[PDB]
Order: sequence, then C-alpha cells, then structure tokens
Amino acid sequence: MISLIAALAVDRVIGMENAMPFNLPADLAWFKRNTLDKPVIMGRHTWESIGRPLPGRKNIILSSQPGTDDRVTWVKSVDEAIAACGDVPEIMVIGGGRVYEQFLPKAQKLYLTHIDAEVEGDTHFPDYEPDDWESVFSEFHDADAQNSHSYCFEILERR
Amino acid sequence: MISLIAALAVDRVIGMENAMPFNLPADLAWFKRNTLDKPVIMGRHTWESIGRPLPGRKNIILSSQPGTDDRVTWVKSVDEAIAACGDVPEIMVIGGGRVYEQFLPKAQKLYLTHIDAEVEGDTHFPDYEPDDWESVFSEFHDADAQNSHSYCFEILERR
Ligand SMILES: CN(Cc1cnc2nc(N)nc(N)c2n1)c1ccc(C(=O)N[C@@H](CCC(=O)O)C(=O)O)cc1
Ligand SMILES: CN(Cc1cnc2nc(N)nc(N)c2n1)c1ccc(C(=O)N[C@@H](CCC(=O)O)C(=O)O)cc1
Ligand SMILES: [Ca+2]
Ligand SMILES: [Cl-]
Ligand SMILES: [Cl-]
Repeated sequence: MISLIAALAVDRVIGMENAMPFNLPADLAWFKRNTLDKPVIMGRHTWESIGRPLPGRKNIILSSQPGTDDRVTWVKSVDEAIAACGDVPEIMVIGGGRVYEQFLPKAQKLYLTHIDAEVEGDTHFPDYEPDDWESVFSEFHDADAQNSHSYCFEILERR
Repeated sequence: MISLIAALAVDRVIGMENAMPFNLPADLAWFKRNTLDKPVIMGRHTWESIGRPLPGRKNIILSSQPGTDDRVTWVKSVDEAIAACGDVPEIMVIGGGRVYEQFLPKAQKLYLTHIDAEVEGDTHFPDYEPDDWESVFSEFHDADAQNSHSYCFEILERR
C-alpha cells in the first residue's frame, strides 16, 4: 500500500525549493514515527532540503538527473520507484509537489499536517476530494515554545 | 571581554510569544562556531527554550528564581554571573531581552544575525547607536533549500 505524507500550510501550499518559513519539531517527530523502517520516495528538491539519507529508511530518489550519492537509490520512473521498494506493507511518498501528483492516484492513505501559516507560494498539494477519502484520525495542537504555529495531524483512508 | 550574540528580525525583534517561524540551521551553526568553548550566559526563558545544556560550553543561567537543573550553574546577579565565568578571554551573552539590556553597557562586541522577516514581536534587542559601533565583518546569504529566509551575519566592535 502506498501512502503520501505531507505538511501543508493554508490553502494547501507546499514547498518548492527553499525551506518553508515555519519551525515545527513536533511535525518532524510525527514524520519520523510514521516513516521509520519503511521505504520513502522523494523528488530531487526534497532530497536537497533533507541534506543526507534519512536513517532507518530505504531512501529512493525519483529524478531525471543522475545519482550524485551511492548511499541512496536513484530511479527514473514511478514504476522503477515502486519496484525498488520491494514487498513491504507500506510505502511512504514524502514529496515534493510533482512526486505527490504522480502517486496520489495510486494512494490509499494520506498523513497530513495542516499548519496554520499563510505562506505565499506556487506549489500546492494536489487537490483531493475528502469524500473519496475517510478522515480516520485528527488531533489539534497549539503553537508553543518549540513550535511556531498551530497544527493538526490527520490520517485519511481511501474510500 | 563580554560579547552579545543575537538573531534579530526587522525592527530588532528577538522573540515572539511562541517559537520564531524561521528555519535557519546556518544561523545555529554560526551560533555554535562563535560560542563553542566559551561560557554562555542566558536568562531562564532562553534556557527553557533550548531544552538542554548546550554542549561544550559552561552554561550559566541568570535568574531570580531557584534552579531546576544540576547540570548548569544558576546565578542571581550580573556580578555573580561574571564571576562564574572566571578567567576567560571572552564571555558570551545569548539572550533574552532583559539579559541583553543588562549586559549591553559592559559589552565590547556584538555578533548579530539580521534576518529579513517582518514579524510581530514580543521582545526586542536593545536600541544600539550605530555610531558607537564599528562593523568589522558582514556576510549576506539568501534563503536556500535548508534556510527559510535570507540573513546576514555581522560582527561589530564598540568604537
Ligand atoms: C525538508 N524535509 C522534508 C519534509 C519535512 N517535513 C515533512 N513533514 C511532513 N509531515 N511530511 C513530509 N513529507 C515532510 N517532509 C525534511 C527535513 C528534515 C528531516 C529530518 O531531519 N528528520 C529526522 C527527525 C528530526 C531530526 O533528526 O532533526 C528524521 O529522522 O525523520 C525530515 C524531512
Ligand atoms: C532557541 N535557542 C536560542 C538561540 C537561537 N538562535 C540564536 N542565534 C543567534 N545568532 N544568537 C542567539 N543568541 C540565538 N539563540 C537555541 C536553540 C537551539 C540551539 C542549538 O541547539 N544550537 C546548537 C547547534 C545546532 C545543532 O547542533 O542543532 C549548538 O550546539 O549551539 C541554540 C540556541
Ligand atoms: Ca567595516
Ligand atoms: Cl521534490
Ligand atoms: Cl531569557
């Protein structure tokens, strides 16, 4: 099963290349807990923003360009990405934009972080009709000394 | 000598009610490089914000209240804070507002990180007379894949 995991600001805006103007360690922890011990698929800009292989996860980079680094797996197509994953219960797609567009149709689950921040931006997480998806978990959190903005974690199941 | 090290947004904002919305690892790396192996003096709110003792430095907390952590040194006066640093060439004051106000008069150098961001602030860096300070180093950088805003490092020496 394929799942997409993303942190969205108001209007579904997501990052493009530069880091997003928010500071949410709670969301990085959530991100870690849900992707650890699973394969993760990401595009080239996400890989540069991360800056190193995520430990405890098989790192698959989907891109047209060449593999700089030998520590990760570089694939040129969606099909190739999937295969690199092997037979596992759940595959995590971690962005960016175009990557989410390509895998959404195949997605059965969504782990989203709705952040209360207005950011100006070009990219948006793909439009999804929440009535083709069932909201199974929702938990709100206020901003605090460590987290810059309020945020809400949500898991959706493809109905 | 005593030096003050701070990150200031536009209008000299140094803090907000919650965590600042900047994701700036380069500023934390400039912060570590300039404070490593030196004693650091901070207020209680900054201490609670960091979360742990900073590695490789002598952590001194200036507070009227009683200490809650055995790994650091708790002091109640500026005079006490200084004495606790001993005989070192340079003592670093890392915030927040009130602590900076108390130590400014005694500081000979400022290491500042100007961040290009407009925010509503809670606390601000004290007003300094740009005429009493000599900029001896400046370095601008744009936002990038890992840094959310553009910023500029500057070191000033009292004239
Ligand atoms: C820029 N980027 C991609 C990123 C960031 N937040 C997201 N948050 C969510 N919810 N979803 C994503 N797909 C997402 N992706 C990053 C950057 C750093 C780390 C990171 O360092 N993660 C550590 C945890 C925090 C740490 O070690 O400093 C980990 O083990 O996953 C993860 C993703
Ligand atoms: C909230 N806080 C206070 C903070 C943050 N940025 C500042 N930036 C500047 N330039 N000056 C300050 N006084 C400043 N203070 C922090 C928070 C974290 C760390 C911190 O973990 N720094 C690590 C380096 C970063 C890392 O290894 O993740 C260190 O070793 O100094 C420091 C100060
Ligand atoms: Ca100069
Ligand atoms: Cl990407
Ligand atoms: Cl403080």
